[PDB]
Amino acid sequence: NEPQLLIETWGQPGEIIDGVPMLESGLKPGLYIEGIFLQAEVVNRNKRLYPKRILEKAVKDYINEQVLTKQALGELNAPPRANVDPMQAAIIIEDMWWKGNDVYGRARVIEGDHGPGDKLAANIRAGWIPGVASRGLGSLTDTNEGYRIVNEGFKLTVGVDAVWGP
Amino acid sequence: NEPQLLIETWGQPGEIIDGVPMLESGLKPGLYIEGIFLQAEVVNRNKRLYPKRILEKAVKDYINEQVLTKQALGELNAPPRANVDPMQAAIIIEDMWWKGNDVYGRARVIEGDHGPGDKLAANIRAGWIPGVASRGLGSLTDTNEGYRIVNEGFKLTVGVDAVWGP
Amino acid sequence: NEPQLLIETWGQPGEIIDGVPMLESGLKPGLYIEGIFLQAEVVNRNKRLYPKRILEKAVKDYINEQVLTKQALGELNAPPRANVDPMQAAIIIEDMWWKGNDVYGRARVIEGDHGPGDKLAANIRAGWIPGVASRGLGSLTDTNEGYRIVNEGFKLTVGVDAVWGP
Amino acid sequence: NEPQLLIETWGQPGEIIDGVPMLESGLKPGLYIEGIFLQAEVVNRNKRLYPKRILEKAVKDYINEQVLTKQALGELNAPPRANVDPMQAAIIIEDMWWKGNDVYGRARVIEGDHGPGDKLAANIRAGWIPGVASRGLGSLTDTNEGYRIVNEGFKLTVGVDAVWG
Amino acid sequence: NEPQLLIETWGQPGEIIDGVPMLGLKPGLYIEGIFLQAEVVNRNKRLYPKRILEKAVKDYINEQVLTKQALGELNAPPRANVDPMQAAIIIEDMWWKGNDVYGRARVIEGDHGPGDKLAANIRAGWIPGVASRGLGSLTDTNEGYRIVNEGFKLTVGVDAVWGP
Repeated sequence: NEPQLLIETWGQPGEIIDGVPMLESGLKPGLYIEGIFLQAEVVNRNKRLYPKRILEKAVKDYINEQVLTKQALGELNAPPRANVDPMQAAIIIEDMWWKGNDVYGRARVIEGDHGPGDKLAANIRAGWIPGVASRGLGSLTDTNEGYRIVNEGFKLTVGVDAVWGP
Repeated sequence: NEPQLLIETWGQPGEIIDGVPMLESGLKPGLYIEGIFLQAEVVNRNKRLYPKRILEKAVKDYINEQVLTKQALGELNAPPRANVDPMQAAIIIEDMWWKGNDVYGRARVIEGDHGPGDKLAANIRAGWIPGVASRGLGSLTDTNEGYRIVNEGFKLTVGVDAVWGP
Repeated sequence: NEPQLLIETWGQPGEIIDGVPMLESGLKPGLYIEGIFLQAEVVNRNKRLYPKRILEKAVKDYINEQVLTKQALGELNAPPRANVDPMQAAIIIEDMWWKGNDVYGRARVIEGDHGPGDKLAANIRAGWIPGVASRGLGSLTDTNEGYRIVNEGFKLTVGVDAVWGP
Repeated sequence: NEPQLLIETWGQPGEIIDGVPMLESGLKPGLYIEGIFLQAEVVNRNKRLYPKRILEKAVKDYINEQVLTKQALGELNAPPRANVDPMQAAIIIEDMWWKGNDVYGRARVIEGDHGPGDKLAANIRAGWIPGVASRGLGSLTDTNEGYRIVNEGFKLTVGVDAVWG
Repeated sequence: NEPQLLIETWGQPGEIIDGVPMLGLKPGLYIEGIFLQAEVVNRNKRLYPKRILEKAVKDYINEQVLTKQALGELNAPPRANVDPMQAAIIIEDMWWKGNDVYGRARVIEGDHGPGDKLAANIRAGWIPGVASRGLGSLTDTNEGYRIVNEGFKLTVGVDAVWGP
């Protein structure tokens, strides 16, 4: 079929790290979410499978276009749009890497904004463990086996939104 | 009948505890609401009765799926939705337990969010005693005795929202 | 006629008291609005008169049902709704008493909420003297003398909203 | 015509005064906007003229009804309504006076509200010089000279909203 | 065409400067770099001729920058003028370097609003893009881009935007 917005939930990343004083070459503490942000070659909660070669290409382009350019914002709740709204940004992805079929990453929670970043930080400090969701643009092929395969050309547009796990 | 959103009010929990420094392994104080969050085997304010077997099963699943996974958020006002919106979260349930036919629990008010958590905390520190409401999915059978009984399969989706009692 | 929402404006209470350290059973300061909150036996700005016996019963019920139970919240602006929305609460009434044909009261401004309470407090500390409005449910009888009389059964649902005085 | 909402823009007041510790009758600092709030007998940006007698009456009634009673709030942006919404208040007028054909005033910026007052104060401290607008109720007469004259009975309902000029 | 709203994105300005105490002393968070470009086909497939942009920038400096009115927002809205309740930056200066218009914008802090949102995003590491708003018309060239016609008016020099 034709290209559509593809929103996926990927579970709760296994590490939340608060208050580590990081060097800014001058120390800045931060609240970080770190762990699995996306997964290849598995049927996910939306009954979709991302082939490894396709997600490798999408992640590489997203790293080059957004992460390394310091634009890889994400929101609290995954809205039905492909772009992040910086007024609604709650996190920024600092790094992503592969470990087998899993995409790991590290995201910093935006604090001091009197908005979604502070809301996310306060939820986390009250004990919330967030889920993460990704947003992208692509198309699906049905398999007649109860799931869909993402077609070549998938584009990752937001690596992580923080979401309440279903 | 068919499955519907079931929102119930359960009154005002009997304890509000502010500022006790709790062990975080450091110390973090917190504002807590503790008391009756749900009741079985009584006709409630909505003329509904929750059989004990059905609510035991729903509470057990909610503890495993949301409380123990650190996902059991609640809001300020009970909205006509089955899901909690984390941008609107005001509390998180830390524990639930049975005492006879009553479900007790302990909920932490989310502070520092410049949102519903801080609104709830400020209302409470001004003297407000909140009521609590639960949200779930189920169906009802009529009894011809002025109340309805919740059918088997009831699912608890939000244990506590803070609400203004009528 | 049939029961309707009745909103009345009652003018500006004569006392604003900031920062008195009150005993807690240490000390908590507060910002208070104190003075006339309702009036019986006068044609008010809406050309309505509240008979003393009807307002006496409505005030007694409101004190027992809302003030003493710590539920007597009010908002900033009087909305076209019978009950207070706790997300929009700006004050809580701590006490009400009679003086002649006037209902006096003391209301605490909710502070620390980053919401309507802080907004009200900041307006006041910049010099605003708020007006107050009440909300209730009742019906009216016309008199052919240019005003209407509140009928038996009037129910007071919100004793005070802070409002901009006309 | 018939009575309508009249919103006017009057430019940028010439003085912004930050932090002067005033005797609270303790000390309270404040952020103030001071200068021309309305003008009589000039064709303004809306091609309207306010006669001096009509504006004198409206200003006196507004001083007596709102300023002296501590109700003379204004907002950030001028909304299409006659009355101020106190949830959206950004300033309060403390004093108004005449100087020739100009109405001067002093307005305090509301601070600590986590709302439009703090927004206005933050804009001002970043360097913004606000414009001001007035709101009132009245009617207009056409003159066939390219402007309209405000008719007798004009009522001033909001002395100052802070606006982008 | 007839006069329409023209919104352009111009990329990420190259310098973000936090905390320099400027003359009492007030620190500030500043965005500095390229705010507009002449004589290039931009991301919207539009080219601004230099003389037309020179006239628009001069008028904007005289009408808004020097009068302390040159506010901008976070996100570029479909409106010609800035809403001060949504202001996130103020332009303090603009200057030319070749075909590029440079500027200095101060981030509005303490507002518990878009200004604090922008500053907090930046302190978390965001490098914003910038967009300009103005009023003008376009001529098609049949070569895959449009040229801005004479009379273009610059109404908002900089909004902070998420770069595509």
